[PDB]
Order: sequence, then structure tokens, then C-alpha cells
Amino acid sequence: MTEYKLVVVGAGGVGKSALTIQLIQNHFVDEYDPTIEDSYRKQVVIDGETCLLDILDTAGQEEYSAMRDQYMRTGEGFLCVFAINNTKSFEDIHQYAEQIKRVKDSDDVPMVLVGNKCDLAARTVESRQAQDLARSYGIPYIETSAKTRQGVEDAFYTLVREIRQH
Ligand SMILES: Nc1nc2c(ncn2[C@@H]2O[C@H](COP(=O)(O)OP(=O)(O)NP(=O)(O)O)[C@@H](O)[C@H]2O)c(=O)[nH]1
Ligand SMILES: [Ca+2]
Ligand SMILES: [Ca+2]
Ligand SMILES: [Mg+2]
Ligand SMILES: [Mg+2]
Repeated sequence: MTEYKLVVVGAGGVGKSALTIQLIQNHFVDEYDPTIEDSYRKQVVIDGETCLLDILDTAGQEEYSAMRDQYMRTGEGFLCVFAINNTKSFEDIHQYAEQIKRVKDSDDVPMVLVGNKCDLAARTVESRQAQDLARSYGIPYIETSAKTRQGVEDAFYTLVREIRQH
């Protein structure tokens, strides 16, 4: 069957692990344990296609983000995550988008922009601000909550549908 290699990137603490774990394991991780590099694999049906999702959960902390560059190389699509209550994480999306272009050596890489923690009310990144960034990249913007599951499946499945357009 088809295997989709997804890579989740973004600043420390934005919810990359919580998103992946909600998708794969159907529970919310409340605690904050910084990731080095973890992998998840699950067979799913997406739009009638039996798929294997291979998901790489990467480090957002600079301290633990050593061999990030090497493990991202095989990625077929990237979830670029920021948190809607963390303006700096939004501003830093460009650093990831540019690192992605490097490891893939292409200007046309399947990507989805994700604004996570949308259950929170201390919002400092407005939807329209993120829509504009996504539009500049020619990619979708989707908001998610790893806590409530809002948008979680839609974000990962949208990334698969972006990979299929390339
Ligand atoms: N309210 C709320 N909290 C969230 C959400 N997603 C993650 N969190 C919280 O934010 C903290 C960090 O989440 P985590 O998934 O570990 O972040 P990360 O991006 O993987 N961090 P790292 O890059 O260091 O591995 C945790 O306390 C987690 O419960 C969300 O959608 N809503
Ligand atoms: Ca593949
Ligand atoms: Ca812990
Ligand atoms: Mg993590
Ligand atoms: Mg503002």
C-alpha cells in the first residue's frame, strides 16, 4: 500500500507531539516533555485509500534539535505548526519553511500551516494573519486543538491530500 511520510515541525511547545499523539493514540498529552525525535506509524483509510502514515515528530527546542536536518530529508510532506497564543512561534514559521526547502532542495514542497491550541482564548495570532502567510506559500491554513481534537484529523489528512497533488 501507499506510505505517506509526514514530518511535524515548529517551535518548542506549540503542540507538535500533542497533535501527533491525539491523531495516532486518541488522547491528549497534558504535560510538557520536550521531544528529541520520535516516529509513529499507523494504517488508516483516507478518502477510500488504505494508507500507511509514517509520522516524524521533531524537536522544537534548539537544544534537542540536533539531527533534525537529516531525519527530515525523507519527508514527503510537512505540518508547519505554530500556536495561536504564541506570536513568536508564528514569526518563526519562516525558519522552518526555509529549512524544509533546504532538506528537500525544492521550492515546491507539500506543506500545511497549522495554528494549534485554538481552544485557548489568549489569541495573539488572528486567523486572517495566518491565512495570509499560508496564501504566500500557496498552502492551506488549518486551526487545531490537540486538547479537543478540533481540526486534528483534518490537518493531517489535508497534508496527505497536498502530497497527492504533487
Ligand atoms: N490547551 C492546549 N494545550 C495544548 C495543545 N497542544 C499542546 N498543548 C500543551 O502544550 C504543551 C506542549 O505540548 P507539546 O505537544 O509537548 O509541544 P511540542 O511542540 O511537541 N514541544 P517540543 O518541540 O519541545 O517537542 C503541553 O503542556 C500540551 O498539553 C492544544 O491544542 N491546546
Ligand atoms: Ca511514500
Ligand atoms: Ca513527563
Ligand atoms: Mg514534542
Ligand atoms: Mg496583533
